[PDB]
Amino acid sequence: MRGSAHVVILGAGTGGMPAAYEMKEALGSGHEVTLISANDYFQFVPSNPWVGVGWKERDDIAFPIRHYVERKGIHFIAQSAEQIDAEAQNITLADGNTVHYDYLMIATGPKLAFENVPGSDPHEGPVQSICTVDHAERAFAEYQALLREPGPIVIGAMAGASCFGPAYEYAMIVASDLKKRGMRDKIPSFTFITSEPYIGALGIQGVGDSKGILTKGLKEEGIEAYTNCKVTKVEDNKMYVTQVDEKGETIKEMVLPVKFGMMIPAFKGVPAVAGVEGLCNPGGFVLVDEHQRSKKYANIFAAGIAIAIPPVETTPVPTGAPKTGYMIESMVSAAVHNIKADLEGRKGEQTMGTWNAVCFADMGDRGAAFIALPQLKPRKVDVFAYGRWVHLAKVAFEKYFIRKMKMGVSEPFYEKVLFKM
Amino acid sequence: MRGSAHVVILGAGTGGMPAAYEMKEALGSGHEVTLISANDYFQFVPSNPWVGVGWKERDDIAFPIRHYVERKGIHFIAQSAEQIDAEAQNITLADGNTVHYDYLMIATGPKLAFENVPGSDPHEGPVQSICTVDHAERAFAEYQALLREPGPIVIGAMAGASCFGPAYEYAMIVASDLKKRGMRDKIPSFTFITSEPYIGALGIQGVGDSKGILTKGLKEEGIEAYTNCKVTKVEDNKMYVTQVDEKGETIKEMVLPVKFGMMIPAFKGVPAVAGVEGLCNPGGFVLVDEHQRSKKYANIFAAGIAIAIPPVETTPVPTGAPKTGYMIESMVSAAVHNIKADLEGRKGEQTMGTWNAVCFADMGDRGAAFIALPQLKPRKVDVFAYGRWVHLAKVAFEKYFIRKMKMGVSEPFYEKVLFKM
Ligand SMILES: Cc1cc2nc3c(=O)[nH]c(=O)nc-3n(C[C@H](O)[C@H](O)[C@H](O)COP(=O)(O)OP(=O)(O)OC[C@H]3O[C@@H](n4cnc5c(N)ncnc54)[C@H](O)[C@@H]3O)c2cc1C
Ligand SMILES: Cc1cc2nc3c(=O)[nH]c(=O)nc-3n(C[C@H](O)[C@H](O)[C@H](O)COP(=O)(O)OP(=O)(O)OC[C@H]3O[C@@H](n4cnc5c(N)ncnc54)[C@H](O)[C@@H]3O)c2cc1C
Ligand SMILES: CCCCCCCCCCCCO[C@@H]1O[C@H](CO)[C@@H](O[C@H]2O[C@H](CO)[C@@H](O)[C@H](O)[C@H]2O)[C@H](O)[C@H]1O
Ligand SMILES: CCCCCCCCCCCCO[C@@H]1O[C@H](CO)[C@@H](O[C@H]2O[C@H](CO)[C@@H](O)[C@H](O)[C@H]2O)[C@H](O)[C@H]1O
Ligand SMILES: CCCCCCCCCCC1=C(C)C(=O)C(OC)=C(OC)C1=O
Ligand SMILES: CCCCCCCCCCC1=C(C)C(=O)C(OC)=C(OC)C1=O
Ligand SMILES: [S]
Ligand SMILES: [S]
Ligand SMILES: [S]
Ligand SMILES: [S]
Ligand SMILES: [S]
Ligand SMILES: [S]
Repeated sequence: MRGSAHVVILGAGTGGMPAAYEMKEALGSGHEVTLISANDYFQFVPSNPWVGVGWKERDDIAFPIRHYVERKGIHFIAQSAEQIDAEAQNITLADGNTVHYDYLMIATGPKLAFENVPGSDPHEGPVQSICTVDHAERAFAEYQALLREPGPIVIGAMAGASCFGPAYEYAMIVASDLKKRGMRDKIPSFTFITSEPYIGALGIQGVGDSKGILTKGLKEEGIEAYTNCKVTKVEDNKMYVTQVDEKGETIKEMVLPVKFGMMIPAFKGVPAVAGVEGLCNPGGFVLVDEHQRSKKYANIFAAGIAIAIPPVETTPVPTGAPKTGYMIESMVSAAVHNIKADLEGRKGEQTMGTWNAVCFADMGDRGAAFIALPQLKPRKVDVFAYGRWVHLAKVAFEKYFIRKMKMGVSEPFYEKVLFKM
Repeated sequence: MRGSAHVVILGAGTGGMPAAYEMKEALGSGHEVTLISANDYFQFVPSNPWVGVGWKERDDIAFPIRHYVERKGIHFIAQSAEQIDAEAQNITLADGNTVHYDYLMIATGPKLAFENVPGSDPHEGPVQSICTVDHAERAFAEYQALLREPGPIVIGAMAGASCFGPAYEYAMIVASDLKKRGMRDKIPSFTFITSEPYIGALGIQGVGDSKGILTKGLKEEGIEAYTNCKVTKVEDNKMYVTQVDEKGETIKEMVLPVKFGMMIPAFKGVPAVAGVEGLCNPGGFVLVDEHQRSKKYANIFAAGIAIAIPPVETTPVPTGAPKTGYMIESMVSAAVHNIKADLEGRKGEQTMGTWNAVCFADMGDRGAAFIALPQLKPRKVDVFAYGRWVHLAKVAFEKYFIRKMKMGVSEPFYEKVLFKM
């Protein structure tokens, strides 16, 4: 309302949860902050692959949101938005109720575009997903069924995927778990299928020796790897794969039987957001400026996977660059800062800063991680790390982030670089 | 004088030059700041190996100090201190003149302890040094003499050395330059001799895959490598080497003819500092507390290679951990802050922060670099990088640091991490 702006955060994920806390902290008691999300629980998504192989469980990585945000004076509505009317500034929820906003911050993350590959939906066939805890649990269930009746395994990443690390991680921990159960020899074939132009390209033209290290990794586990692939369909428990060369010319088609599979899907924007006229690009990602403000609606901001970021390269099979946590948090920070500025008469000048990608993968005893920035080469930082210390770092960070999500954020969040001072 | 403390910085190196600027900035016009150093010029020491192979020249990496510090109101005396009387607080210069201080900040760096290995002094035989520009020029001169009359090459690091990166860098660029001149095949043998327990230990138990990468590097250049070595003497143009196993038992002695050689020497504290009663450990390194304050004299502080840092491991042949630039600068910052606090009645609480090592080596087209912290494993960061981007980074940093040394520092110096914002 006038004099007392009502700010709505859509989506309680890696960007949205911090956003709700940071917004309430920035605005204070004279403004209503409302968090709206499709689930009543937060989940730490980097841990989903471990759930998918049975090394973690839901209770380890997920917790109900309501109590934690509400003790901070944030209103919480555990309902999916089905429609957004940007003219009236009304959000229609799944139950038919509608919520008005003065400012809207979209943090709705990815729509998992299984429809791109007919039959690839986890409820449609043997190719599963570890992108969410619901899917990871379903993946583990199918993994156990594999254990009862061993057959070919196929793991990898679809055309248009942008999040490749988890495919490599999952393949490695599946290989590892299989050996631990004394079952690895019962698997007739173990194949890795990716849209990357080469192993370890990772949607970012590689980082450090990611190519050499990931290639060696898969070879060590006896995993046969194919790049420049797209899957045209999953059908009759078979994966239909088309492989091209650099020039896009088909060099072979394959038909792979799949007893147990997991392919990272391509991401699009969620339908309620994509469905806002003039808001998004054709992929359904919010078109924003450097201040995280929508190009069309001055009072709509966005952060996280939901925003559109232009590609800097094009690969034989379409792939995308990932949007990762440190950069997501810089977007959230900018958006919060600039909404507050707006509320006080100014155009906020804060930006996301420099593009970067950071990822951590834990194989059990040892981890792998990378930092790349900026997006185009030659970079200012381009580093790949491996070792026990990396595993310890992931474990520590998960523990930290989950606690922060329960306790609340102020907060120039990454003061977790104080490990220097 | 009372009410107007006189602060003296001893040594105009990587720590001392920033220190003089930062001290004057912190204290202002009501206090005299005096910089005293053995040379009238600053040199960028990471570039010395390139001077040693003729890829850089003195004028590229060195410049006269006087004009630059004096325009900042800093007094400059281009004279070695020969004696320090900590009771009277008088420094006796080489010319007999004496300078009084109220606070003294020691930044005198290393004494190159050639005397540990009889015959190893650069003016005594064929084993040269690239630790200073004077030595690097002399090394290049001897390199050209090698070119006229090819013979065995021996490069590496003495027992007690703590700065290993430059030995690897120098060996690599020497190998590289030799091929460029079409002369590499004229060299009968090319040997790398180190006190490290293994190749790429680097006085810090390795970092990232430093062992694998450096081993492969030397092998590619046809350089034969020997670890766990100490040199007992250089004589008759031969290097006498003793090699032990893990337990310190001699497994062989070698006698290597040397036409052209370069061995990183062990570091001690400079004689004027070591000679202060109760100031230093037996190595001649200043015993300081966490605030960079001398344990004995409340008004003596120290930073850089000059301070004593306890070892965390012991290797078959004694080696030390390096003291590198980012940590040196944190020491300088702490010392400046705490001297100012003292001047204003308080005990400053600022510390060096977390131990870390950072190094950059440039091989011409591509660089190598590492970050390790803290000192003991498992670390929080333990990363090794290689590539063209690393070469570009070194070139950029050298250019930046030299400019800053001419323009002056305020300054939370490493805001050069703003490449993020
Ligand atoms: C398996 C996997 C591993 C990853 N590992 C890393 C890593 O090691 N490091 C790193 O920095 N990044 C990692 N990421 C990438 C990234 O950081 C995450 O995907 C992160 O969760 C994205 O944050 P987000 O806020 O944009 O989207 P999300 O975290 O997916 O949150 C989006 C949210 O909004 C909701 N929502 C969607 N539609 C609606 C609607 N119509 N109405 C209401 N709510 C809605 C969701 O239910 C959800 O809570 C990983 C991603 C995956 C899939
Ligand atoms: C070949 C080489 C390569 C290196 N590369 C790197 C790198 O890539 N990254 C990194 O972080 N570090 C690097 N270092 C390590 C380190 O950072 C440097 O050695 C650095 O110069 C040390 O700073 P300092 O102020 O302690 O000593 P120095 O820079 O040696 O300065 C000491 C100074 O005080 C003086 N002095 C000595 N005695 C007296 C006296 N009695 N009276 C007056 N003045 C005196 C000197 O003449 C000199 O100016 C390298 C070192 C070497 C030798
Ligand atoms: C987070 C994003 C990244 C993608 C997800 C994960 C990818 C899968 C990881 C495969 C790694 C397997 O292969 C592993 O790699 C490294 C090579 O650097 C080797 O390790 C080597 O370098 C490391 C340091 O980095 C040293 O500590 C080690 O002593 C050395 O042998 C391991 O001996 C090998 O077992
Ligand atoms: C600064 C402190 C370090 C010590 C000083 C310098 C040590 C000497 C460097 C020797 C390196 C030589 O060997 C070189 O190493 C790397 C291995 O990671 C290889 O490079 C490999 O990883 C890099 C990324 O890190 C990739 O970009 C590259 O495509 C891949 O092949 C090079 O193909 C090889 O030529
Ligand atoms: C120098 C520029 C890069 C700074 C990044 C520092 C690394 C800190 C942890 C990285 C991380 C982030 C940010 C993160 O958001 C995240 O969750 C999605 C992780 O997974 C466990 C991470 O490992
Ligand atoms: C995360 C903790 C480590 C931070 C270090 C950031 C790297 C910036 C440059 C490093 C560097 C420093 C500090 C430095 O002082 C120095 O000169 C001795 C270099 O040689 C060229 C360097 O490459
Ligand atoms: S990734
Ligand atoms: S590439
Ligand atoms: S990631
Ligand atoms: S080093
Ligand atoms: S070690
Ligand atoms: S270094």
